[PDB]
Amino acid sequence: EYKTVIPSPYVKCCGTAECKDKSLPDYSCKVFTGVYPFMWGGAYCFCDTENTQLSEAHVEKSESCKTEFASAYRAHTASASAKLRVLYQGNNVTVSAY
Amino acid sequence: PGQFGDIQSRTPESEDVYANTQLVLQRPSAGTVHVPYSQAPSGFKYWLKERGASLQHTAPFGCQIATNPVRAMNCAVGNMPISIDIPDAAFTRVVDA
Amino acid sequence: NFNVYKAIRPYLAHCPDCGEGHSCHSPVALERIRNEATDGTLKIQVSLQIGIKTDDSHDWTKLRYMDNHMPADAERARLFVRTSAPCTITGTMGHFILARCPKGETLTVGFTDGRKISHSCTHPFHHDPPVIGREKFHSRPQHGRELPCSTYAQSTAATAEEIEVHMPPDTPDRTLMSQQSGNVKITVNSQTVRYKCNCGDSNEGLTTTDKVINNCKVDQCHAAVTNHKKWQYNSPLVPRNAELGDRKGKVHIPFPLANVTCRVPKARNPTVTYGKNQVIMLLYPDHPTLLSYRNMGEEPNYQEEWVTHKKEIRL
Amino acid sequence: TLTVGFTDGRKISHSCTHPFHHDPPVIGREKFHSRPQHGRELPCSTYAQSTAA
Amino acid sequence: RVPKARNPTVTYGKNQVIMLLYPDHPTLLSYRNMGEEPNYQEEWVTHKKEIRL
Repeated sequence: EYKTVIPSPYVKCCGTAECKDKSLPDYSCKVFTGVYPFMWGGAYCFCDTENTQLSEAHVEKSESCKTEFASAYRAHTASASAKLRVLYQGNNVTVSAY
Repeated sequence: PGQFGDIQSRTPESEDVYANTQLVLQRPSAGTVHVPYSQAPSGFKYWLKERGASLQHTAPFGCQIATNPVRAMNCAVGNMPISIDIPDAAFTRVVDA
Repeated sequence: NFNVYKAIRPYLAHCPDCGEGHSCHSPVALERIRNEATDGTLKIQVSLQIGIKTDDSHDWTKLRYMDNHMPADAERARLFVRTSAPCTITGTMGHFILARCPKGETLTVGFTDGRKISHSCTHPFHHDPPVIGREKFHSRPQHGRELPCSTYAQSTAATAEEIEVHMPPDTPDRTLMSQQSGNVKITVNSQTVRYKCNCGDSNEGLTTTDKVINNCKVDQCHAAVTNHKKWQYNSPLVPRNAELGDRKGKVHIPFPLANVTCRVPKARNPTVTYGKNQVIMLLYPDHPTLLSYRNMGEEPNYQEEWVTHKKEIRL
Repeated sequence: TLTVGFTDGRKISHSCTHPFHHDPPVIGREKFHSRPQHGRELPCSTYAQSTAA
Repeated sequence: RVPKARNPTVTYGKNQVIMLLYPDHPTLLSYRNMGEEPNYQEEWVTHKKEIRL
């Protein structure tokens, strides 16, 4: 199972933020304009408009991938092995061989 | 996306990751600082519920299945050519019997 | 240990539903719920910090939260997590909570404030622990067998997995700028603030003491606390400090995903009666139980069905 | 079913239970459970907090 | 406020559109022709479904 890594959004108080580029496995960036975010105390941005938020995210393997995972293999050819019990000389003895 | 294998990796400790989950961002909703997105859920969290019966229960010939390593025990197909090399001391002479 | 938690402080963040169908910024803003453990445990990341008091001295009986500008203290007894029924909390360490919860389609966590105020944040979350084994049981039984599963272990010795920390952004707060004679003065209150005004002078800068403007209106200015010595996690729902992250770090987070055997019940013996090339089985399931059969020849002809109540089957 | 009660001044608990099939209607085209961070807004009706009877 | 469902994974065939649907909760799927006879149909999807319209 994957995980999406979302860093804190960058919101520019004035003007338009610039979209970057990365090589991350599913990187995706987008710039949204005209935002007007509110924090707990008051408006974050000074002016009522012209504010652009830079939202970016990408995916990455989760921490559980060490333990919780599924392995895809290919089965070429089976090396048969066997274990046998034989009453050799009237006494049970065991033989393990390929 | 969504099906088994949306994210693949060569080894559990490998760093190269290929992931196809069509992650698409979306506009923030009316004066909030969150980052919304629309991503296909995990294909492996889906496969785990959609697994169905494994070979341990569906294999033919009364076949058992184990792991570490993967095996198939007590299959009932075919016959076993068993060749012995019984020493002369093993036999008893016919006059003795 | 809590050595890393000295440099970082909690933070208010947006919550979709603060208990009454409305959204407001709360100290308990739930961050991320992960349910990778096959045994049904959960690891909840919340904006609180549990087990460490305001003076950064570790104490398992207290938690600290961001109240306006200064972190405060609250008892850990009042901390609760609920999904549909009250949930048992099996471990807390800083931002992270373990809990074993009943099945439900939502999740909420909360606490009680030092001023006897109640805070909570409820999130949509489809919790439905996967079935382990072939019987859908509800509690571990006296008698049964053991099957492997995965579990968030209790070890707080955080290793092998980190969350980043960043410099907090400016905290806008219009309460700082009180108006007298139509003029802003910015009471500051001993903490560094950054101010900007829409008056003709277009004055702006960083100040540390009361600074009356005498010209700007109260609605034509903006004051925000700017200097921050403590760090915080770069939550995806707080604005970033700048185009890049600074004053970084890595807080190892607790409760690694161990693996351990879990106990599952064994269904009671069916009553069997034999017919010619037939077996008549009377089944007594106490919970949705899975019955499977196959031919032990070349063609297995595998068939299965969850028997949820007493049945009679002919094979 | 719906039950409402209170604890008396004599430390006694009173309660009343009526059968009441509570199943709130679905708004829109999704049977969601808790209001989300992101979505759209549809008209609905609520009992206002105002006591200006 | 009401939620919006995740984008389906649409793939196209010869006069066919194939959808995988990822509902977090019971979601309604409606479709109709845009001609004289709409042939309206609908279905409440509760889990992941493969749909061929």
